[PDB]
Amino acid sequence: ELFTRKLCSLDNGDCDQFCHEEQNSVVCSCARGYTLADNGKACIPTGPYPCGKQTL
Amino acid sequence: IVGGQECKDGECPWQALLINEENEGFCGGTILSEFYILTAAHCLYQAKRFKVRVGDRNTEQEEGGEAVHEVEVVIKHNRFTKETYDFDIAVLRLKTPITFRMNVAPACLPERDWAESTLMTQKTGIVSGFGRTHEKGRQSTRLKMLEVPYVDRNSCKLSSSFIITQNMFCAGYDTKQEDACQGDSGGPHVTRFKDTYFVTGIVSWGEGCARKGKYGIYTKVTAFLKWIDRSMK
Ligand SMILES: O=C(CN1CCC[C@H](NS(=O)(=O)c2ccc3cc(Cl)ccc3c2)C1=O)N1C[C@@H]2C[C@H](C1)c1cccc(=O)n1C2
Ligand SMILES: [Ca+2]
Ligand code: NA
Repeated sequence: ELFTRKLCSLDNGDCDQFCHEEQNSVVCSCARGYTLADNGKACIPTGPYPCGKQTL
Repeated sequence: IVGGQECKDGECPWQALLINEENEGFCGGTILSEFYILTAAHCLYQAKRFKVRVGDRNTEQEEGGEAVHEVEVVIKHNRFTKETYDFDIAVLRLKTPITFRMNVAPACLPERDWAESTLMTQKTGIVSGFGRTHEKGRQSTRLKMLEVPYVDRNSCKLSSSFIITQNMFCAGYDTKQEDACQGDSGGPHVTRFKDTYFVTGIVSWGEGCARKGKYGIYTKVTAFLKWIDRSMK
């Protein structure tokens, strides 16, 4: 018997990066160097060379 | 790296290379920040005094965005064990800050729980370095990268003559002749998630290179996330 995928288990809870469930809802956070967007899902780089991006 | 592809311009910006007194590459590292490299503990035993090269893609030419940094502090994990390579991890603090540019940038550190459920459950990660292209060959002069499948711990342990501890994981191919190799030690295992690359492992050891029924063994970075953060304070 396999659980139905919901919350953070469903497409990373629609977060760009870190997803945790708190108070029974999805909460998104970002690595250092990013700030959470107004939609509270996307992470925006705050400077020129943010971590984990290829320099293309 | 045995197999895999050459690292193209800007594709592995977080690669670092440890160089000896003779300016030779002997181990890999990962860029964590302006001041900090991640590598393998056992790499420290390989050279008397060493330095850190970044932005390097071709040992024979001058990359241009290439730079050498000196080590101020070496923080070896106090539990590292020569007999098992458990806790094979160290952090380097540089004397001067790294300049981020084309081919020089840090990898992201994930959070532990999210890393375990999301990153570590992807099909594959990428490993890279300037190590041998064959088990008995010379160091590479070109940076290479190789997509390596995650291996389940069962298959991993069964295939292993030695103890795979909780601080390690397996990645690679049962038969396909691609793997990390001597000289890739200390280098990046990163996992892509939604166009962002996170540090997941440190090149540790293997029984040979790309041998049939064997795998590459990596330090599980998720197990040291807290420590790594302590280190940078
Ligand atoms: O096997 C090893 C270390 N080791 C020995 C020689 C072959 C190989 N060198 S390699 O081919 O250059 C090499 C090095 C790193 C690699 C990383 C990846 Cl991802 C894949 C393949 C790799 C191959 C290697 O890693 N250990 C397992 C146990 C406990 C520790 C660590 C230990 C220490 C000393 C001796 C010994 O026998 N053992 C046995
Ligand atoms: Ca070069
Ligand atoms: Na193999």
